[PDB]
Amino acid sequence: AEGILEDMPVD
Amino acid sequence: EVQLLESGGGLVQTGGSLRLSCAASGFTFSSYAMTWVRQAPGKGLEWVSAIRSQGDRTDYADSVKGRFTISRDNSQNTLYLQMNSLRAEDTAVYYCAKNWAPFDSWGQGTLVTVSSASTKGPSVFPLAPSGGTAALGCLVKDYFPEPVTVSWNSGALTSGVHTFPAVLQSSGLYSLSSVVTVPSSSLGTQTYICNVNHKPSNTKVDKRVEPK
Amino acid sequence: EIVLTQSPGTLSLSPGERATLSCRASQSVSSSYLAWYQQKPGQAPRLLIYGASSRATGIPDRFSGSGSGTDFTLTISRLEPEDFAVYYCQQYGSSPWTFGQGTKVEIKRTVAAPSVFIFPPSDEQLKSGTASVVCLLNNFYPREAKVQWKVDNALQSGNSQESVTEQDSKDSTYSLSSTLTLSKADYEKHKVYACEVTHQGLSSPVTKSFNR
Ligand SMILES: [Zn+2]
Ligand SMILES: [Zn+2]
Ligand SMILES: [Zn+2]
Repeated sequence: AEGILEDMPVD
Repeated sequence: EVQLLESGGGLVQTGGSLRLSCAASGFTFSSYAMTWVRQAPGKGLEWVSAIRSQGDRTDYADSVKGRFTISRDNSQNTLYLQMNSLRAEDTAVYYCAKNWAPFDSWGQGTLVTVSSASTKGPSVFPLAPSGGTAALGCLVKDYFPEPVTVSWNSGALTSGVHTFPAVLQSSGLYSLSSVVTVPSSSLGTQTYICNVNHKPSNTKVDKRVEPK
Repeated sequence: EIVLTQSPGTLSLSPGERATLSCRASQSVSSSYLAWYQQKPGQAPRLLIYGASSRATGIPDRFSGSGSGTDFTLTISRLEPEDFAVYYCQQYGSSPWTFGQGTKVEIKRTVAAPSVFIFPPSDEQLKSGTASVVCLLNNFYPREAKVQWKVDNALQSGNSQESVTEQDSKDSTYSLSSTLTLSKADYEKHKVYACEVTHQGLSSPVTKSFNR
């Protein structure tokens, strides 16, 4: 769903 | 059914340590970042910390960097918050929440109080009764830390009940009252008992309050 | 950091009216990544809107959200009784995540004058060597009320504390508890204890008292 950030990206 | 359930709050000495855990169920835990938000009593919400699905990346609010560590066990469906060098500004209800942002599922919160004061169980004093309305109650006085629990007649009596937010006395200790208004003429035909519980100090009191 | 400024601080509306809540950001909010939460007393927050304008699951369609950049709006088209709570906005466009200070939405109803009751210190508390006098204002509206303590007709200052319930879910009123604190010594030196209530539902201030 656009506007839900279910997870963080790898950094 | 999605459930988040925090554990581990309570009174902590200033500069002491505490670890919180949050047990999760009802969704596939290893697919989501998990989050700790906190709320000081009577104040707004503050983002505290966040951890990637795989335990892979962590982030923190500046106020807690170097003192708080977030972690997670995806074999155990558990989120952790390790809290060191605690200060009074850290006193808050700590909520567990799902996602990096925004937060669709929240836990119930766990209260963390950071103070030097000792635990003190309350004294419970009856407020006796003398439109046609009477009023009676209980004064739950001089306890620490929050919270206390008040019901009337083991939860049977709820209507006309008013349980007030505790006040912080200048002594450092909390005090609250809980009252009931009832028709004057019920005073001889009903028994009224307030059930007070202070889990921080393991105190439980049932006080019947009597007409004058 | 992105500072979120919510306004108004408090909003008072009769049910069925349109509520408009503003959230302003000190920087632009990337991707319109702005959420809105509802929070009722003693509960965890509840997601209403994400991505500035998308309704979460099971959110009635009278909640709608609009805006981009630095100016965002939460509209409740017809205020229903279950809508009266605190409303927080939250940005997740840049780290760290931040919330606004919240808007309290209360329900407006007709004026209702309090009924007023005063409680002497219990003998139990007098045995233990302190004295608390308690005054109760029952089911009144609006919230604003002046409670003044007199002791042998002298107006007290700085030695009382008061607390207010949340708006009652059946009749939309508030209740208030005020506690006057004095030493057991001084309590037993004085006779008349009075609680003087000023409220817009009263044509003139009402006084309840008792003689020790
Ligand atoms: Zn009432
Ligand atoms: Zn409705
Ligand atoms: Zn005196």
